[PDB]
Amino acid sequence: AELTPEVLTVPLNSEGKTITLTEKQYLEGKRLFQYACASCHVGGITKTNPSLDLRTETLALATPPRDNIEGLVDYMKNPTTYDGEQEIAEVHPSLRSADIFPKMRNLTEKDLVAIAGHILVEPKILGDKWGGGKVYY
Amino acid sequence: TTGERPFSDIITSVRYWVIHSITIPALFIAGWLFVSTGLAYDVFGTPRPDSYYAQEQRSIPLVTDRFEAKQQVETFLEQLK
Amino acid sequence: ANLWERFCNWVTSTDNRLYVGWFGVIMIPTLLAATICFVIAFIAAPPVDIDGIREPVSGSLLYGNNIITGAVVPSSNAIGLHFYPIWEAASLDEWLYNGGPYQLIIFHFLLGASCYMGRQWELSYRLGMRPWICVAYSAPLASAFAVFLIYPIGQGSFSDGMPLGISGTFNFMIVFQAEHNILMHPFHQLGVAGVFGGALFCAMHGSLVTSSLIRETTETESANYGYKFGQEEETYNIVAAHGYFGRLIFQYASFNNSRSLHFFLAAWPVVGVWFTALGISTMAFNLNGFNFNHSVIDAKGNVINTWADIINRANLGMEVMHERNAHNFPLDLA
Amino acid sequence: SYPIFTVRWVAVHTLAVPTIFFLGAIAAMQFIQR
Amino acid sequence: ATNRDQESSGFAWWAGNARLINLSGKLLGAHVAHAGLIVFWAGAMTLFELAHFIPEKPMYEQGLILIPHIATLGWGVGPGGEVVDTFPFFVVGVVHLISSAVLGFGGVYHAIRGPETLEEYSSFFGYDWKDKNKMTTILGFHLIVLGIGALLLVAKAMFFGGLYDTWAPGGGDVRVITNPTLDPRVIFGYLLKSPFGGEGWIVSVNNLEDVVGGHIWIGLICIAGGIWHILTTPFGWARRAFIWSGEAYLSYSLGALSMMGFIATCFVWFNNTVYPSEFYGPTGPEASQAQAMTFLIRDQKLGANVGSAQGPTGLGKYLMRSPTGEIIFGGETMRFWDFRGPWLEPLRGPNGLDLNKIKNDIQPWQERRAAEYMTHAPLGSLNSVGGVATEINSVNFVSPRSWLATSHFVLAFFFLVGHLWHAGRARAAAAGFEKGIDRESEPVLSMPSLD
Amino acid sequence: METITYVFIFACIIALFFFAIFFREPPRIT
Amino acid sequence: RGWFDILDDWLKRDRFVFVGWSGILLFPCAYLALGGWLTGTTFVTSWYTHGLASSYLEGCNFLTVAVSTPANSMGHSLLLLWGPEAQGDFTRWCQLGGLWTFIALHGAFGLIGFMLRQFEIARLVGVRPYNAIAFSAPIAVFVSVFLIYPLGQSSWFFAPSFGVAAIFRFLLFFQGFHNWTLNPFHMMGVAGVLGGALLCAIHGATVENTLFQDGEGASTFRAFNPTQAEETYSMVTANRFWSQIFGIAFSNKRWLHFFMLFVPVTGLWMSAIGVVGLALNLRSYDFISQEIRAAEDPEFETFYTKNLLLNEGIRAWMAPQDQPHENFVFPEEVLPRGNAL
Ligand code: CLA
Ligand code: CLA
Ligand code: CLA
Ligand code: CLA
Ligand code: CLA
Ligand SMILES: CCCCCCCCCCCCCCCC(=O)OC[C@H](COP(=O)(O)OC[C@@H](O)CO)OC(=O)CCCCCCCCCCCCCCC
Ligand SMILES: CC1=C(/C=C/C(C)=C/C=C/C(C)=C/C=C/C=C(C)/C=C/C=C(C)/C=C/C2=C(C)CCCC2(C)C)C(C)(C)CCC1
Ligand SMILES: CC1=C(/C=C/C(C)=C/C=C/C(C)=C/C=C/C=C(C)/C=C/C=C(C)/C=C/C2=C(C)CCCC2(C)C)C(C)(C)CCC1
Ligand SMILES: CC1=C(/C=C/C(C)=C/C=C/C(C)=C/C=C/C=C(C)/C=C/C=C(C)/C=C/C2=C(C)CCCC2(C)C)C(C)(C)CCC1
Ligand code: OEX
Ligand SMILES: [Cl-]
Ligand SMILES: [Cl-]
Ligand SMILES: [Fe+2]
Repeated sequence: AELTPEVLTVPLNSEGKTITLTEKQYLEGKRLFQYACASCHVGGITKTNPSLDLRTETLALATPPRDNIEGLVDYMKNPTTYDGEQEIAEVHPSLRSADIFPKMRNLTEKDLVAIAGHILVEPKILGDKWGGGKVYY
Repeated sequence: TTGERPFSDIITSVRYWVIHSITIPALFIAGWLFVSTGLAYDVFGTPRPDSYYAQEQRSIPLVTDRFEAKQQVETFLEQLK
Repeated sequence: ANLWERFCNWVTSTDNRLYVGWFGVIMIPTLLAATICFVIAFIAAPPVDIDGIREPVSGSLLYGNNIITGAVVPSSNAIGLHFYPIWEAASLDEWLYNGGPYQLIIFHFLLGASCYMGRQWELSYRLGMRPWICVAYSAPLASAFAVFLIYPIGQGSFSDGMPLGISGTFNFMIVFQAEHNILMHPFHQLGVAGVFGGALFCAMHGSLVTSSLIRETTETESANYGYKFGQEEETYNIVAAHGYFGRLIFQYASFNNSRSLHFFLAAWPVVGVWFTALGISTMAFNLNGFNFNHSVIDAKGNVINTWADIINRANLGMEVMHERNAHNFPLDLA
Repeated sequence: SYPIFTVRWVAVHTLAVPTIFFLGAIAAMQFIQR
Repeated sequence: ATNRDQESSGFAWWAGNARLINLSGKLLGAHVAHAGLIVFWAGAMTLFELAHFIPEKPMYEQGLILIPHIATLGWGVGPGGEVVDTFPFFVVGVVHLISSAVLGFGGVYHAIRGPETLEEYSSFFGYDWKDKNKMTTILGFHLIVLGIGALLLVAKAMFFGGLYDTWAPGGGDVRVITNPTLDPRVIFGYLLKSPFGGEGWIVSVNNLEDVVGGHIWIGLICIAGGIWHILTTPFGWARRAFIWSGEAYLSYSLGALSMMGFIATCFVWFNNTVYPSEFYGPTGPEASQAQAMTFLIRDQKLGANVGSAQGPTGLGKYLMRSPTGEIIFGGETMRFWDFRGPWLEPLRGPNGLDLNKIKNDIQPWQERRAAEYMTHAPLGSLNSVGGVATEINSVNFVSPRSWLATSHFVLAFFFLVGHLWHAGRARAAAAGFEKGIDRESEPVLSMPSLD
Repeated sequence: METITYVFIFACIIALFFFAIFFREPPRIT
Repeated sequence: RGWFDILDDWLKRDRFVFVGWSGILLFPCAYLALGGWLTGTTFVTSWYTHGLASSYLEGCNFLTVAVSTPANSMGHSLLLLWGPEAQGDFTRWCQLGGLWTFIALHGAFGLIGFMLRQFEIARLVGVRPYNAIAFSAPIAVFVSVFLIYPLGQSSWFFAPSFGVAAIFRFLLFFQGFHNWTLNPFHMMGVAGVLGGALLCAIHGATVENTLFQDGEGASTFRAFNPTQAEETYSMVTANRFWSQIFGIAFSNKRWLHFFMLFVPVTGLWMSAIGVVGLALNLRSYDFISQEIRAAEDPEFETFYTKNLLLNEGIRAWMAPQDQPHENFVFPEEVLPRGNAL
């Protein structure tokens, strides 16, 4: 098995468009995910709230849809609850609250796409291990 | 005291290092090339990093028969196409 | 001589059957108190709520235990590191419910064993001996300090200390594996190398001296009578034993110096136990063993399991089952 | 003088020759990427 | 070659430093050179920590131990412990490193080129181990240097910027201490506290006023004690009690440094005042109390009445009572109810945690500090993998509290073995039978039988 | 009978400690 | 004097490395078991037998490399190279686990040759063969664990795999499935090993601290001559020291050094007998009187009942991956788990 372009193909938005990431984009997204997210989102779960995971089936059912590159980048700029009612930027890392989350300061638009790409590519590789927890270790 | 030449006489003599200045590094190169050429894989059947699974497969190619074991392994290795 | 002189002469007297000394002045009352309490608690102590969740664990013999299952249950988890003597409880029925006897035992025991170590130097000083025998005894003593005091300190509760029982000891070993992966710690590996090598070197030194005992007895009497207590002549031939063991491997891997040989007999097992005591002590602050989980990955990104990931499956089994009712939150942090 | 080839000579080279061969092979494995 | 082989000295090469017991000139070059190695590492490690320093990441995520020691002293940090100027860290690293070459020069000189024995050169610097009057003078001189250093910390806190106070109102900040605690009932009250849970001996100090006021007392006592031993000779009861030899004096310091080694290990593992969590990470009890706090906030947002929620064992799922009655967090963290932290005290009332303050006074910054410390618990592997022992490889983190506590405990134990080794031999060497038993004068052979 | 047996066997070991120490065969420099 | 007596003179020559008649069986067998483990732990995999990487080539370190056991489908086959399974192919022989039987069998004959070497050298020197007799305990352990145990089980698959992390798996397997800690034979083995390390430390430290002064240097190691006829340490003083500290003490040199021979050898022999019982799943797993009480009383709890809950958790979590031939599929709802965790 290899990391083929058909594996590195992810939905761009909720209208059907796609974008094929490069291998360096995935490795960059993996490094940055460990830099800013892996403390709470190791393996695809959420230590501070195991009720919400990073599985694509969960991101597609959130409001607004988060199962694409556009939805993930918007979440990293203005994060909301699962139903989009409240804005939780004050207690979740984002560019809007980079003052209190210093690890979100030196992030660029290109970086957020790489982090968004890794969240959408990893479940296609690990299967149930991504977002499964200790049960699938 | 058994008659052999003491070790400190050998490893400190010039002629020992005249011989072992190339015999030690050449064997180091031989083992190096045994892996860099890829021969180490083909001799022992060790799977390559891209030869553990098929592209869309996630199941281990476990041998389930004693006498037909040589047949299943070749059948598993053929499916990597 | 006055009162104090003749009392000091008797305490430090070398003619006593069991030497007392000043270190023994503290060792005798402390070890007797911990021993009397342990025997009474091992037989008739009521169940103790060790994990502080109002779920007592029966430990004594009169409450349905045998020699293998009986134990003196540690103090409650609600007590933590708080000093819990008898006079701090409202009644003995409360003192027995929250694991009172455990603290009384392990405190008087660690005090007496420390005085036991200093007592080993004291007799060696009055007899004109070299005093480093107690240094070797510091290895089993530091091991007791690690599982009784140092680990509870690092975890914040005496309920996590090793219980005082046979089956209780096994529980302490399994929980330590899931929470620290002690088997993958190089210090416990050094400790195993100390006890495995010690048993090897004990059998090796014993089988070589006995294999070279000079003939002094016949065939109808034990060979032990060939040695008389206090004789000047050595009872075996070290050169003959060196001649054999020097050929089993090669000449220079064998010792010809009895002093250097017996120093190796004392160094290897003690240095090994010194590290495994530091292993439990360092892992008391959660510096655990090697973690190679999900370390081998194929070209695509799949996890290629190893024997390290299989050990993680066994640890997860011990992890999710230990103290099944004492956890309300997803992470077990202590 | 001393002999050059002995049983001890054979015993050493039965271990010394493959050890450096393996050290060269294992050293090359440190640069293999996936 | 004076006393440099086994025949002329009596010591093999593995005990070759013992050939310096009666060589004052060479021995001085050994202590000055070793002191150079100490300052060399203090300067080189700081420059190594500065070159690898990322300001936007917390110090405990980067494996720093020396920069947090400098950041605690109020140099280079601002409100909340955020780094605002990394140049003071550079100055401390350079000046310590530069000073190592000066100590190294004198160490190499006094050890191979200078006089082998200072008894010839100067009567002021030459000494004898059995000279009870001269030994106390060197003890008093170094006592005064220690008392000055203890007052140098006080001057930094009172006249030169102050210290970093994690308990400062409105958040942690650099603050100058103006009123140090001089009351001996409070200062010496720490020494008489129990070392067990709920008390903690001197580790439980939780304000800089008790810290600075203590270093004033320590500075004055060392000065008064230093002048004492310089002018006085040991009394008779002390002469008949101690062994007066060079090896015995080293054994005393080994037992003293081993005792101090255990104290620092518990200091960094429990105290968050002189080791602020903003620099060293949350303590063991700190992160455990944060998990119960984090999910108490989570479930209460979902509408859970945490004050009436009953856990599976009958105890409260979120809150319970301490053995003395104080309202504390529930679960396994009942052992950690003695924890005190600046991010948790606002919720604490006279009877413990206040349920009214829990329902309505929880702030977002208290929620962020609770989730950050929970996911940065001092748990990790030897190869620096953060999490529990079953966590998968992802996070590169081991708390500096775990690096400092485990290291100084291994050092504290081996230095206790050094005490038992050198103090036992000092007794045997002064008595005259450290080399073995006299075959013609065996002491046991002159004793009656045990039975 | 279980508790009585364990305590009986245990008491015999303690009594054996007493006779093995105070009533041992005295070692003599022969 | 014929060819047999000529060859006997050359085998028993006094050289740097003694050969002997036992060397014809020892040296080649011991060399192949060592080289077989080194070759396997560097190049040979375990992906088709266990689904694991087990060599430096695949990415493992010194702690995780192993020569894994053959697959469970192979049974108790000898897995010879020319046999019906490998069919003379060397690569397929490695992929099926032929190295494990290659190491276990050649290593078994090596331990036979080493003990024969102990007998042969002791006879030529003129000493008693007690080191050979004492070496029967290591042989008894290797035979009962690497041979007798799997031959009583289903196949070679459940035998120890020649690896560091693989042996640690073997320890945790016997805990959850056999409850090997509760077996009294392993207890007698633990007392023999820990008691052996006790005798080893307490004897060497006693000798070094009861030495006579035969020299004037501080380093007392040069005050000994191998040809001397006097004891180097005071047996009398050491006897009085341990009698006053501990109560009892050795008074005979010959009984003391045989005592050091009996304790570690007896321990390993007893632990070997218990492992033989584990080959037939004859475990000391349960106390019946404990289970009858706990089944009728939900308030009766001991450390015994708490360790079984850990054993039931060990089996459920590792079996799917540790026994892939069984094809275990355990949903999330059947896994035994405590609260929260
Ligand atoms: C903290 C480390 C330390 C220090 C400071 C010393 C110091 C000393 N040792 Mg010891 N030693 C040590 C560790 C140390 N030792 C250890 C670990 C061992 C065990 C192996 C020994 C074993 C040992 C033995 C066996 C002996 C000593 C002796 C000595 C003394 C004389 C050395 C001498 O003449 O060498 C001469 C060596 C040289 C001239 C070679 C050059 C050495 C120089 C100093 C190197 C400098 C390098 C440096 C980078 C240059 C800096 C330049 C500057 C401008 C910055 C000296 C006081 C001797 C003694 O007691 O004398 C009576 C002796 O016999 N040592
Ligand atoms: C007080 C001592 C101390 C402490 C607490 C730390 C702590 C730390 N250092 Mg530092 N370090 C120290 C001393 C110390 N160091 C010294 C003396 C040096 C000079 C060589 C260094 C050089 C150094 C570098 C260059 C780096 C660190 C880094 C680190 C971090 C990771 C450490 C790691 O991965 O260890 C891994 C664990 C081990 C290697 C295990 C060591 C076990 C020892 C050897 C056992 C020794 C036993 C005993 C003492 C020997 C005697 C036995 C005898 C009595 C029988 C951590 C914050 C890294 C970092 O985070 O940088 C930002 C980094 O890059 N350290
Ligand atoms: C532990 C410290 C220590 C001690 C006790 C000595 C002691 C001695 N040295 Mg040495 N020396 C040291 C460190 C030390 N030195 C260092 C670090 C260096 C490198 C710079 C030297 C370089 C050196 C040389 C080159 C020579 C000596 C000589 C001497 C002798 C006479 C010194 C004299 O007349 O000073 C009298 C006093 C003064 C000259 C005034 C000094 C005032 C100081 C410098 C002001 C600062 C004081 C303050 C406390 C410093 C704080 C330092 C900080 C780390 C705390 C004497 C035996 C000489 C000797 O042995 O002759 C044969 C000699 O030739 N020393
Ligand atoms: C660096 C530290 C240091 C050292 C090593 C010494 C060394 C010495 N001092 Mg000095 N001293 C010092 C600092 C030091 N001094 C300071 C700073 C002061 C000022 C207060 C003094 C004041 C002082 C006086 C007034 C006297 C000494 C004396 C002595 C000598 C005998 C000490 C003795 O027998 O103690 C043995 C100690 C005891 C017998 C006390 C029993 C132990 C008690 C119970 C303390 C509790 C220990 C406990 C475990 C600690 C827990 C913490 C808490 C409970 C306190 C010796 C040369 C005496 C002497 O002969 O000098 C002329 C003497 O009379 N010292
Ligand atoms: C001390 C020497 C020694 C010993 C005891 C063994 C023992 C063993 N080896 Mg090993 N081996 C050795 C040296 C040795 N080896 C050397 C030096 C090499 C490298 C060349 C090997 C390479 C090797 C491989 C590659 C393999 C073994 C295997 C084996 C096992 C099966 C052997 C067998 O069935 O032979 C059967 C043959 C005999 C016992 C010979 C009997 C001879 C008598 C006199 C009969 C003579 C017949 C007569 C001449 C007529 C000929 C036939 C005719 C009718 C056509 C066994 C444990 C196998 C194994 O363990 O698989 C897991 C395996 O695959 N060996
Ligand atoms: C291996 C563990 C070593 C522990 C050391 C403990 C013993 C030390 C006690 C002191 C005694 C005196 C000092 C001796 C210490 C000593 O003298 O060491 C040095 C030793 C002596 O060498 P020589 O005598 O050649 O040295 C020249 C001397 O004559 C100069 O004086 O060197 C060797 O023996 C090197 C071994 C090479 C071996 C290579 C392999 C050879 C094949 C071996 C195959 C064996 C398998 C056997 C089958 C089972
Ligand atoms: C005696 C003896 C010994 C010892 C020795 C020693 C211990 C010494 C020391 C020494 C030392 C301890 C030294 C040090 C040095 C240092 C130096 C020399 C430094 C320099 C520095 C510099 C030059 C820097 C630069 C810089 C700057 C300024 C800035 C930043 C950047 C840089 C870093 C570049 C021994 C063991 C061998 C043995 C014999 C005898
Ligand atoms: C700074 C500070 C502070 C303070 C502190 C203090 C003030 C201290 C003091 C200290 C001290 C106050 C100490 C003391 C100590 C003592 C000791 C440690 C002693 C010892 C002793 C000995 C060792 C003895 C011994 C012996 C005996 C017993 C018998 C006879 C013999 C002899 C003599 C040997 C505080 C915490 C507030 C806060 C923070 C900061
Ligand atoms: C199997 C087989 C065989 C055999 C082969 C062989 C015999 C081989 C050998 C091989 C070898 C013979 C190899 C070797 C290798 C070795 C190595 C690879 C080593 C390494 C080492 C090291 C690495 C070291 C390290 C260390 C230590 C240990 C301690 C401390 C220090 C150090 C760190 C340095 C044959 C062909 C017959 C047949 C078929 C099959
Ligand atoms: O207590 Mn006894 O064991 Ca130390 O982790 Mn947490 O807490 Mn409980 O769980 Mn796991
Ligand atoms: Cl449990
Ligand atoms: Cl919990
Ligand atoms: Fe001996």
